[PDB]
Amino acid sequence: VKAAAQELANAKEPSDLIGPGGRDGEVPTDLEQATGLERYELLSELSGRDAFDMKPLDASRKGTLTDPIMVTSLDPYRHIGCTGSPSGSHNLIWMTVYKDKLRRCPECGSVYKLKFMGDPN
Amino acid sequence: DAPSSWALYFQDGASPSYLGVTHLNDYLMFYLTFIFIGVIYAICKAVIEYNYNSHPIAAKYTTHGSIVEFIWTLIPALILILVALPSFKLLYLLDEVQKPSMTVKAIGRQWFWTYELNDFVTNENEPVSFDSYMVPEEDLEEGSLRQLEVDNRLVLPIDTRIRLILTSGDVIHSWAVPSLGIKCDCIPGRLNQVSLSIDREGLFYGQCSELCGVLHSSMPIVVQGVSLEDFLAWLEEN
Amino acid sequence: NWLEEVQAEEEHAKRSSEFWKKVTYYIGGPALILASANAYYIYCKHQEHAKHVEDTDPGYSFENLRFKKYPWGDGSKTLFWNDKVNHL
Amino acid sequence: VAGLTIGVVLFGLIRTQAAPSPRTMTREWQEKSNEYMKENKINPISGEASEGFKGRGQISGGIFSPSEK
Amino acid sequence: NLSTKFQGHPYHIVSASPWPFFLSVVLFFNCLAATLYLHGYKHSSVFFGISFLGLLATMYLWFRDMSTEANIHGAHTKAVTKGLKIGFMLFLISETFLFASIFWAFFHSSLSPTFELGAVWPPVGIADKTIDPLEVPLLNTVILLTSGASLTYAHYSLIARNRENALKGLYMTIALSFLFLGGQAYEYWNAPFTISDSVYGASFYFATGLHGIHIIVGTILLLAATYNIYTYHLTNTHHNGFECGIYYWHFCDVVWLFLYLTIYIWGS
Amino acid sequence: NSWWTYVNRWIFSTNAKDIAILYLLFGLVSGIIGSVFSFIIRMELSAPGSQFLSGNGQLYNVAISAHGILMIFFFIIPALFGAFGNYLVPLMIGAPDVAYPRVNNFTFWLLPPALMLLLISALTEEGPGGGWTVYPPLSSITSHSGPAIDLAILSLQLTGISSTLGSVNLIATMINMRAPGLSLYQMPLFAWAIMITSILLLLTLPVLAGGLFMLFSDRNLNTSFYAPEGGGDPVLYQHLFWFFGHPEVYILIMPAFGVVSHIIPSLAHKPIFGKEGMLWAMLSIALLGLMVWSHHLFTVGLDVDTRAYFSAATMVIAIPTGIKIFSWLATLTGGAIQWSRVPMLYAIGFLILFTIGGLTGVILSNSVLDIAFHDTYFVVAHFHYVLSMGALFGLCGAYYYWSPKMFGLMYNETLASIQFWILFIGVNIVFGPQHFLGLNGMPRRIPDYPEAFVGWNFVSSIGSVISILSLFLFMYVMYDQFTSNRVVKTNPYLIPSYFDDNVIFVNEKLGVAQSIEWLLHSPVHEHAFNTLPTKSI
Amino acid sequence: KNTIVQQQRFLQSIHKPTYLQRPGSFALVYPYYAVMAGLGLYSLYASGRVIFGKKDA
Amino acid sequence: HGVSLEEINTKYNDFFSNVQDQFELQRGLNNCFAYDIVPSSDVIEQALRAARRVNDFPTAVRIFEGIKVKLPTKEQYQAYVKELKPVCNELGIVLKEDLF
Amino acid sequence: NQRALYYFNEHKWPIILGTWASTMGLSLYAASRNRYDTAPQKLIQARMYAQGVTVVVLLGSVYLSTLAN
Amino acid sequence: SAPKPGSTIPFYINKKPLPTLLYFGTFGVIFSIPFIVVKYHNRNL
Ligand code: HEA
Ligand code: HEA
Ligand SMILES: CCCCCCCCCCCCCCCC(=O)OC[C@H](COP(=O)(O)OCCN)OC(=O)CCCCCCCCCCCCCCC
Ligand SMILES: CCCCCCCCCCCCCCCC(=O)OC[C@H](COP(=O)(O)OCCN)OC(=O)CCCCCCCCCCCCCCC
Ligand SMILES: CCCCCCCCCCCCCCCC(=O)OC[C@H](COP(=O)(O)OCCN)OC(=O)CCCCCCCCCCCCCCC
Ligand SMILES: CCCCCCCCCCCCCCCC(=O)OC[C@H](COP(=O)(O)OCCN)OC(=O)CCCCCCCCCCCCCCC
Ligand code: CUA
Ligand SMILES: [Ca+2]
Ligand SMILES: [Mg+2]
Ligand SMILES: [Zn+2]
Repeated sequence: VKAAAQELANAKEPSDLIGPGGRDGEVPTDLEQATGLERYELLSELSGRDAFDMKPLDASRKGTLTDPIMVTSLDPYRHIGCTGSPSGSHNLIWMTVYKDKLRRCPECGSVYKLKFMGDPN
Repeated sequence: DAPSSWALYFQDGASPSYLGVTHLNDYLMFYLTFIFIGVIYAICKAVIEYNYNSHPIAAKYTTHGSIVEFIWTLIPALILILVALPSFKLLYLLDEVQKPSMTVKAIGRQWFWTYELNDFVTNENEPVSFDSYMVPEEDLEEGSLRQLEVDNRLVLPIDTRIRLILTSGDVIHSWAVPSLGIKCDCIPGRLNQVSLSIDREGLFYGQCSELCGVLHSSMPIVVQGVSLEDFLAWLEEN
Repeated sequence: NWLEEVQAEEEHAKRSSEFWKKVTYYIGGPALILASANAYYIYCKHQEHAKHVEDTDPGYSFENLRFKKYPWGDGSKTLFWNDKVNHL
Repeated sequence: VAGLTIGVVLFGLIRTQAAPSPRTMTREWQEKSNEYMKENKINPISGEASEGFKGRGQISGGIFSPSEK
Repeated sequence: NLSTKFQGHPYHIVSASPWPFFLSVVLFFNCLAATLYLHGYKHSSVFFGISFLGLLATMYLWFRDMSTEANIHGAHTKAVTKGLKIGFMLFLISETFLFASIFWAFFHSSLSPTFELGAVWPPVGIADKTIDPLEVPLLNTVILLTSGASLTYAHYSLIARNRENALKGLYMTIALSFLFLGGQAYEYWNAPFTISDSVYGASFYFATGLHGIHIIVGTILLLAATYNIYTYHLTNTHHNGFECGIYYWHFCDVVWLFLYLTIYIWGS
Repeated sequence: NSWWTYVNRWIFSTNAKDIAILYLLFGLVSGIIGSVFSFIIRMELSAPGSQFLSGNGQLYNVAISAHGILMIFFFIIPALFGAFGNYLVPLMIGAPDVAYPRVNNFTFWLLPPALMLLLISALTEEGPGGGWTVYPPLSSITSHSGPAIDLAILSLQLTGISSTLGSVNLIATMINMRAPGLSLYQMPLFAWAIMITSILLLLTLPVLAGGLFMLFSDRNLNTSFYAPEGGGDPVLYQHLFWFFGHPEVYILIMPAFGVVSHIIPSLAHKPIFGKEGMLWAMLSIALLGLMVWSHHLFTVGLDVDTRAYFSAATMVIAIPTGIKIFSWLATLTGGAIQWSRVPMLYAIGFLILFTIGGLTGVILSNSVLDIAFHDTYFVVAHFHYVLSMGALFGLCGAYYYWSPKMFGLMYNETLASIQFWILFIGVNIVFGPQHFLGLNGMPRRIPDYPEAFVGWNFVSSIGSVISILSLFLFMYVMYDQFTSNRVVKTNPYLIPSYFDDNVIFVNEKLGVAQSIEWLLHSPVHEHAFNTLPTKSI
Repeated sequence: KNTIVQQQRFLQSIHKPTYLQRPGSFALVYPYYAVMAGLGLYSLYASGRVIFGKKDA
Repeated sequence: HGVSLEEINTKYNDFFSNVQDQFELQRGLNNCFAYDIVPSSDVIEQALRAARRVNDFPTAVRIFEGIKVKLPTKEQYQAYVKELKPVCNELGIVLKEDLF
Repeated sequence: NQRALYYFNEHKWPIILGTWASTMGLSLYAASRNRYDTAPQKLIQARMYAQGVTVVVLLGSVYLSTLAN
Repeated sequence: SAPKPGSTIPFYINKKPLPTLLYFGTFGVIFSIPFIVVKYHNRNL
């Protein structure tokens, strides 16, 4: 776990993600005989974080200009959807949020500010 | 009895089941014309007046059915029961069997129809049988009807009820006559039992419906009623 | 953490594997050998052959239908044709 | 309107290249059959043997039943 | 930033793959060859063989490439393998509903026999030539039941991280399946009636053929799986094929027990 | 060298976008051949007697059978069921690609050899003669001698197994690749419908596979499966065939239901009335459309109790469909309507034709009533006025509604509207007189007819001619749209509300749509949905 | 003996498509493609003979 | 169900009592004109005051245009304009029919 | 009882279907109560129990079927 | 690779003067196939 977390932190290129390999005469285990994106997924899930973002947003904290609801965005365009007040407030409409601009809800008035956890290029 | 030109109704016929079928059809048409014209008018009026140039504001905030969906469930279902019941008692009247009198056989192999009346087997030992054939176009009698005549025409007496036997020994055929409203499938191997009753004394027309190869359209069926003395003379003639 | 759960799962799997080995080498074998012995008895009882019967209502009018020639050989032979159990 | 008239005209133009019609499509035979099935009470209720019967019955009329050439 | 070099979705990306188009082409070849051989046209022997070898080559290469991609690139994420399992389950449900057709065919042909059959579903004169309930097929059924028990034992031992026990169980299962196939061939040779003999023989033969081909598919799956196990390409959690084969074999055994209940008890 | 790139982008490509276009093109090239076949068969029956032919009845049987089979299995199913689903379902579910790309690529290419072999079979000395529903004794080696109908059987088999293989990946894709926060209940109606059709088709078609194979084996292995002397009962064949045929038309028409329920709101700017009730009624229809199959065997001669059981339940199908039509009628009123839009025109014209066709279908669902119309032109009128008015209209509306998303071009509104009007008038005057022709008591599938029927056939022929001009205009408009370089914005069907400023709307309102597909650029990217869209949980 | 890691690292270094990543795969497809082309050429004549009623003798 | 007829009237008057953003004003004004509820005198007057506050002219004339469109007959519109004329003359509002 | 056995062996199919359903239900109820036992594994164990019971009742029925006096 | 589609997926290049004849000829032959089909069945007659 902690050693695996250190291994995850210590990496340079995707070519370096490898498995040590099992021992002949016995069935190996995924902790030593994994390769490719499956290895990345398992290390990410054991490290405690998420490989990709799969967190559905919350309908509370109605949007305000000073404090907009934050949305994880690996991309400058991060399409989302708004229900507004806690589930059942209004129909679900889709929105797109550009780079660091605010998208306000046309029924509730909720702004979703955007960030970017990655270099643009 | 026979097709006309530019026809709109079905035809004028004579059969106890045919009148009931026409009555049921009239009631069912009376039922459906209502709904058809209603839906047509609703579709026309909900659009002809609510175009964008006249209704720029849309009441987008009504998407709940309080008491309307229930009536949608009930009223057409009420109409469904109202139409189902008469058809049900008509069918439960038709499924019974009256007192048998005599039978005919309608075996037909391919592009011709054979009829048998073997009820009257007696010391003469001469059962009556023949084959009805498509009359050629050239040899049609002056004033005849093309595609609807046969040479050896079938003969059944009037006001006498016959428990017709339907059978085939080849690809499946059908035995249809719109005036009498009686039909069944000439399914090989198995015999189909159907009844019949003619009220008038007239020539009736019909043909098969289920395709049986290249000449599926070359076996017309003609059955005409006869009086008792004419029937007896016809029977003693052969 | 992972050690306790993996040990428990492996222990349960090993116990089930031992139980299933006992199942496959305790009851399945006797049933198989008993069935084999009974099958051999039935097979050896009826070694009288006499599988050539004719003239006792032959054919029955729905045997060996020939509407399209059989592809194998001349056209009157089947893939599993036998000279003792298949006749005409 | 133009599409409808083009379709009608084209169908009419490609119509004449068909096989000759059966010999029974003549006014004479149509009227002979009309007077024929009346005798055998074929549909006398409100059809081919009605009491008055000003209507046609078994005549299509128009081009379908032309005069004998 | 390691995630920057990576994508944002755990689903695999494939390209090229000329296998589907040429597989369609070779299937068309096989269909044309079979249609020609049905009517006994000349030069119809080598055509069918060549088409079948082409089909064998194409789907064998497809399977090899798919297994390779599932091995090196490691696209066998949890969602992907879950979806694969649901797809396999959907396929076996489709197989059940396919077999239901022949089941209803036998039921209709049996419950209401024609009037030339002597008012009995067992044909007159052939009824005494039917298959007795207690003979070699019963031995084959008990062999299949013991084979399933041994396969379950091997699977549980493999769960217990055991090579020898699971491998021996798989070897016993393969040998038992091979002897079952030999016994089925022997029963086929000693068939009292041909498929063309009445509807009883036709329905029996149609019912047995589908089970035979499904069991052949199971045997090829088992030998392939033991090939991967020997090649050292299977791990504890990278074992979707093992569970798929186990579920399929239990499904086919249930279908076989239903067939044994109906055809060899009700019809005899 | 772009040739390698050409064939890798088209043949050795497994992207969903690059395949649905080929689905549409294959559907089009099948539909043209089918329409010409229909035109020739309708021109044959313009007047009584042999006409343009030497009385060749077998040729007419080949023509009708080919038209039916190719237009029911090569025009509508492959170009509607999976053509607009594989392209669009990943967009609405929140996934970048289908579950199994390789099977998606494989399913498409099983169809071209099917078309070639079907054409070869029809080009034999005799050709198929059993019609769309071929029957064993007629198909028996006694009637046909040659490789004519065996290839048709094989084509049906392989097309069915391909369609089943083309529907296994879709269900997994829309059951496991759902967006984070997208409950299955909250799924859009179109994908709901398409999943229902997928499950119904996969559940039913195997039965056809087995039955068709066992029936075909009669010609080669001389099996007694259906021989009258061999103990076989053809009523079993009819039951097997109509356990499939009855739900096939529903699974073909449900995509039309979904596309209409999608076209109405966006061009009406009003949410769909009663989504949950509509989808639950459609689920009731889907479950209901299986236990009723013997309405096609009303005059065969089955027992009274079975006839009553399977005729009473025929009526209950109407209630959910009437509820759906009433819901759409309620949705239309109140909200704004842009009646001049071509998709709106097709959606509006769909409803009246579908409801009159449904009334005709409920006419002949009684054993007491079917005896006067079984295997006559009335059933032809019913099933044609339902099929070509619902499925064809839905396909045309879907094309005219999602074409910018497929390619990124604009069509000509004037020519499209003219084509719609011409086609509507032609198809209304084509199947109109056939109602009277079947009401008189005259059967179907007859190249010759008694003389007292000429007028209605003459009235039908002109409309049949008109439909060909409609097809020509559609071809011209498709070509013009393809080579007009008319640009299209991100969401062409989004307009400012009654209180949106011309400067506020342009800068603080763009990029909003009722569905996901309108959020992306009209020519969609190869790799969309890099991150999963997350809604309110 | 467990060479799967070594061969994995050896084969991940190439950018070829997965159906040509393993060396020696190309030699099993080119004659395969030639045989498929020959099969198509023969089947063309076979179908042409089938449609045109005749048999060689 | 949810809000009744008059409750939404009072709620929207309270909301329009304090609006400082053009976008929010337009949003609430759109959402008000969908309940078949013609605004009362206080509601329209407060909407006009809000439009004056957020410094947007065309919204004011759009109010009267939309009210004229929504109202069923000419008599109700004439009564509304008669009872609201002073306001429009106080805030310098020019009607559409007199604008051009 | 000399009469209960007659009905017990008269209708083998209905009673065998009933006992199969009883075994299926009982095995599902008993097996689906543990932690280290997924649903497919418990279903497989239940089906194995059903197969064994079916085999033993088949042998018993074919043994008792000889009493056809 | 991050290319931007030019909103052109026609499966084959299209332009005014030359390709029109090819498109129309393909349409005509695929329209007129049924003709040769109906002629084939009445060749030896
Ligand atoms: C294309 C799709 C489609 C659809 C949607 C339908 C819809 C229906 N069809 Fe039809 N049908 C076919 C396709 C279709 N059919 C085909 C292809 C055939 C011929 C098969 C062949 O021979 O190959 C056929 C044939 C066919 C027959 C065979 C007749 C014969 O040949 O002997 C029957 C008989 O019951 C039937 C019944 C119905 C019924 C009850 C409906 C119902 O779904 C209709 C329900 C709809 C409504 C009724 C309208 C809306 C309802 C309301 C407004 C509620 C209020 C209404 C009332 C109270 C009146 N169909
Ligand atoms: C898929 C369903 C379908 C469709 C669409 C059609 C379309 C048509 N059918 Fe057919 N038909 C059947 C299904 C269908 N049919 C079936 C099952 C049978 C029975 C077969 C049997 O008996 O064996 C049959 C049989 C049949 C007969 C039987 C012959 C006889 O009994 O005498 C006749 C004759 O009138 C006929 C006519 C027509 C006509 C005129 C059209 C159309 O011309 C009506 C108008 C439609 C168009 C002209 C096409 C429009 C197309 C487009 C504009 C292109 C769009 C393309 C895309 C964008 C991809 N059909
Ligand atoms: C490509 C897929 C083809 C196989 C499909 C399998 C489907 C299983 C269900 C179908 C039942 C099959 C039973 C027949 C087995 C048998 O051997 O039939 C029995 C006969 C001989 O037996 P006998 O009379 O000696 O028995 C009595 C013993 N004394 O042999 C045959 O006729 C050989 C041909 C049978 C077909 C199997 C091989 C197929 C090759 C051609 C492919 C045809 C493709 C058709 C179009 C796609
Ligand atoms: C006539 C009628 C014919 C009908 C034919 C039906 C065939 C469809 C049967 C569906 C089974 C699909 C396999 C499981 C799906 C799956 O799960 O695929 C996902 C798994 C991944 O699992 P993994 O990550 O653990 O291993 C990753 C390995 N790299 O792939 C597998 O490794 C399959 C495991 C065994 C397969 C080896 C090859 C066996 C070939 C059998 C067929 C041979 C040809 C037979 C004749 C065509
Ligand atoms: C209709 C009834 C007939 C029987 C049904 C079976 C049809 C043929 C078998 C097709 C596989 C079914 C799905 C398996 C699960 C699956 O999905 O396997 C997985 C793959 C696709 O998924 P993937 O690799 O992208 O997954 C991603 C992995 N993570 O499958 C295949 O590559 C299929 C292999 C190609 C075979 C196609 C040719 C079919 C021949 C048909 C003729 C033989 C039968 C003749 C019958 C008379
Ligand atoms: C076969 C034909 C037989 C017909 C028999 C049916 C008779 C009953 C049907 C009438 C019930 C609905 C009326 C509304 C009553 C009401 O006032 O409902 C209340 C709501 C008022 O709005 P609200 O909810 O926001 O109020 C909020 C309260 N605070 O109305 C509506 O929203 C109507 C919106 C949908 C209705 C549109 C109707 C479209 C056509 C319907 C069917 C047409 C039939 C055509 C054939 C005749
Ligand atoms: Cu006789 Cu059809
Ligand atoms: Ca004609
Ligand atoms: Mg019929
Ligand atoms: Zn909101």
